[PDB]
Amino acid sequence: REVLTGGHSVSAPQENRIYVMDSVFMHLTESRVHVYDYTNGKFLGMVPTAFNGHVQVSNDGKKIYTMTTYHERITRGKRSDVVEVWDADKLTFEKEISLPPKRVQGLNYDGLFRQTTDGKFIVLQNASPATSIGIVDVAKGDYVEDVTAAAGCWSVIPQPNRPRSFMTICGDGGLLTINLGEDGKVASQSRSKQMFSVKDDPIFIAPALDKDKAHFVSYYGNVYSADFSGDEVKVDGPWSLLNDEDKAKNWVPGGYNLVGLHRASGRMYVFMHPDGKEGTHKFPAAEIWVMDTKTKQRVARIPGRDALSMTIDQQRNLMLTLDGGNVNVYDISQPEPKLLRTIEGAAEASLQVQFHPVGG
Amino acid sequence: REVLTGGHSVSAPQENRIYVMDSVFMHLTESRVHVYDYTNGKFLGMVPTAFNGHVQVSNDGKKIYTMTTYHERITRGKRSDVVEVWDADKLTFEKEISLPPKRVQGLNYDGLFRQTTDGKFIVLQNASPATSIGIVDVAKGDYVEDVTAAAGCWSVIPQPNRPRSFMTICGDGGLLTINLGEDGKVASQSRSKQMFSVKDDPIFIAPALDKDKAHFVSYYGNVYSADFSGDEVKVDGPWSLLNDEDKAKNWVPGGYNLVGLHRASGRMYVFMHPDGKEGTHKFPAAEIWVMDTKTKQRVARIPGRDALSMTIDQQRNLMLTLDGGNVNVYDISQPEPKLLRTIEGAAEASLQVQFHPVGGT
Amino acid sequence: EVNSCDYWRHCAVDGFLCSCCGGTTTTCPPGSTPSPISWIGTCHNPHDGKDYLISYHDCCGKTACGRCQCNTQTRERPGYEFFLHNDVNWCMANENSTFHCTTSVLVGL
Amino acid sequence: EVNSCDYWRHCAVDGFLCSCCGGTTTTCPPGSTPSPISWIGTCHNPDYLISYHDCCGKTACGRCQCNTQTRERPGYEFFLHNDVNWCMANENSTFHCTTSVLVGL
Ligand SMILES: N=CCc1c[nH]c2ccccc12
Ligand SMILES: N=CCc1c[nH]c2ccccc12
Repeated sequence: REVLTGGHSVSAPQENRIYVMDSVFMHLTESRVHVYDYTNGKFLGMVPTAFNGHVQVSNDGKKIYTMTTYHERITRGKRSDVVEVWDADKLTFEKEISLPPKRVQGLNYDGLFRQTTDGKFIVLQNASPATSIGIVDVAKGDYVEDVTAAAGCWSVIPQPNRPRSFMTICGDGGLLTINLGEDGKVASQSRSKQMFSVKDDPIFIAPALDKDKAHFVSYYGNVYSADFSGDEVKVDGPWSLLNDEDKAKNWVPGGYNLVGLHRASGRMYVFMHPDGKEGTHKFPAAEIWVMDTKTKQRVARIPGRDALSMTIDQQRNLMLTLDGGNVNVYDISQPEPKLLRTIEGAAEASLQVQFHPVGG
Repeated sequence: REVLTGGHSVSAPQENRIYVMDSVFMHLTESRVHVYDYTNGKFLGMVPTAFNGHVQVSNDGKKIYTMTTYHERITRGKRSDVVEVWDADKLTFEKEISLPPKRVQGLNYDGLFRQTTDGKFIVLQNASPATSIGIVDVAKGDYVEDVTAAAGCWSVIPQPNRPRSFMTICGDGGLLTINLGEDGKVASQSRSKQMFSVKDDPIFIAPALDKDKAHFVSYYGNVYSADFSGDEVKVDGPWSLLNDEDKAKNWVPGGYNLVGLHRASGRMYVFMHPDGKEGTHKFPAAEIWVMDTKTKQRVARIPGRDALSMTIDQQRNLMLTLDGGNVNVYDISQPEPKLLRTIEGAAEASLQVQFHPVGGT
Repeated sequence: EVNSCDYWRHCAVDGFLCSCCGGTTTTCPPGSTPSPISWIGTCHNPHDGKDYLISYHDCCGKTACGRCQCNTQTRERPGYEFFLHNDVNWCMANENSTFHCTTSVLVGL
Repeated sequence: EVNSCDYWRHCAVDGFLCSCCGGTTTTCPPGSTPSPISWIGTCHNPDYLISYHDCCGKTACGRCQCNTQTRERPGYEFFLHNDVNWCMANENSTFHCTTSVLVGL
């Protein structure tokens, strides 16, 4: 006789797993994370995330963190904003961490729900609608700091070269850096000079993030950089993604999580489309451009498959792209990306995919 | 210049409204009722109903009743099964009535969530998985108690000729009648003789309901009747929906809320499909057949438009059918139904549509 | 073949096949909980020509899997034969009744 | 014409048009609650300030989804940004649909 059992772990190794955050916008109270094996397209499991969930995997690979909002009766009753900690292998709920009722409700940009490099703090965006950054101490399971210094700023860019530091983009067109102490409270902060003109050349918030610097692309196809090799962030730019031929056809960037960086090579990947004009900044990719960030020149261009978001795995030299429903898997071990497969129907309405971390 | 306001009432009058219960099975925790104007296909509003909602409209037309399940954290935490009372015109929540945590979770057959003819009690199916019928006192906003006599039975068929009586179909192939007192407790009950063979000729639960009798169709296209004009229910059947030609091509009924009765004419409407066999009882309609229940003869057959569920309005002589997503509106004032329009995209996954009540005293 | 609605063991599945949802025909996907109760089907084995009892336990406590939806009705009967009936949530008595997917557990001949 | 994503005043709508949801361009569908805050767009009438208040406290309308982005900017220009839920400060933040309210020139 067969017997149905539960308690099982995900059937594929962590290193095969990717996380497609399905907003399910048509039924946004039933958002969820779909877990897939990128090597073969197999669906491995899922984590429910209620209304407009956000997700990330712990840097050590052991846990999944979600952020969501509940109400006692969904559309009425008391609000509870939370972070949840889930076991990554059993895909089971472990702990709820209470947040103040102002966690960002919005589309799944990476920078709205992040963590420190050391993994000890979750760093999340609030909007009430006044903005601030919230800090969750994972070990304590507590909301421990509210960075009001970040009012008027948006999104969290961790610094991979420091244990508990991150940056945010401010309304002055500069960056605010926050260094947290080992208690998760702000230990110090600094503000950069103006990097970009908010009015004249607004940047997309998505970083192309290196170990000690970050690049940003603008609505008009320029590139700005923030170097955080030192305590003070040094900013520069613009250089243009575009040559004269590109400009003639009005190529500009577009998408959501629209850039990535391959750290070993310095290649930056950007979704681009022709016939750019006001209002096209979220258009699907006609192409992916591959830029050498050292020479500040394009090295390759490939079809974009209508992608809107991407993510990079450094150690396996992979790029995923995502068109809202389907995930494309590319090998980026050489300058021209090679399409390996497409996972069809990975989500109904996803703008974010992420790899399971393997780098510890 | 302009100012956004809320607090508004549904834009079309009650007599134009229908309620499409969208299970949203793919995202069943966000089921909802879609309110449409059947005269023109306009979307009028909606009522959210959480996990696997059920819905009915109060007999007096003033309120919408929903039944649903919540949990504190949706997929974990304490369960709350409830009836909610909503204002029909403002589509706003008014009251929650607590139920024991065993309200039926299942597809939206009419008979799982009903009311007494007098409108004073809501009558619902429980399954824990042991079955019982739950009674809710509308005036008090209270659950009364389980009708435990209904163990091993299923679904609620109100008796339109009595204020607070209903029947249920039992596993012995008969009907159990429950008569409630003014407090919603069982005042008396009775059990009919066997109406149908459960093994040999199972019936669909959906009644073709008249004022003092109900008809049921079987998996093999027979018709059974329960007459409740007297205090004891009298049962009979079968007679066949099928002629020799029908039988030769294996026509049988199929669907969910698959029958209806036009009471003034005695016409019964049934979804039918050919090549019937074991496992086809929920197949979409190839046709709608229209039967005269007095003469026991088919008086019309028309394309089914893949419909699965229907409802009849006695006051306007209409039939709606529903294929899961789209609602067809038919004039049934003559033996052959006439298709008036189709409302496309009324739901993602609905097996139940209902009219806003008009009159009906 | 087990991921197809026409696989012989799935003859009374109304739901999403757990084998398409990160589980198998006899194991719940990670983090979903088996139902202790189920509807039962009698399905014809196309290999040996014998009929087998299949227990359709649901997996519960996660939102709808959404993959490999099936609605097969061989020998299925209405709610007055309750444990042969598949238009109800067989997660109804679980600690969390949210329906995730359906398994097809072979009981015996 | 108002039920079209191309209608001139919908130029920075990300959401479901309330006029397709049992409301109108300036009224919430029955039982849904206006947001007191919003993003604002600047739209050309073939120029007007348009306030995109959401209607809140009911689940997603699902009809007439639009994602238009004229002059829309990221969250560091927060009140020009439409990738956030402008129901975020309502008694119930569940997003139902979006309105397009003419403020002035
Ligand atoms: N007017 C903005 C709708 C919207 C855009 N993104 C969202 C995220 C959650 C809830 C609502 C939204
Ligand atoms: N195995 C049965 C799934 C199912 C069938 N109908 C349902 C209604 C609500 C919840 C679940 C269901």
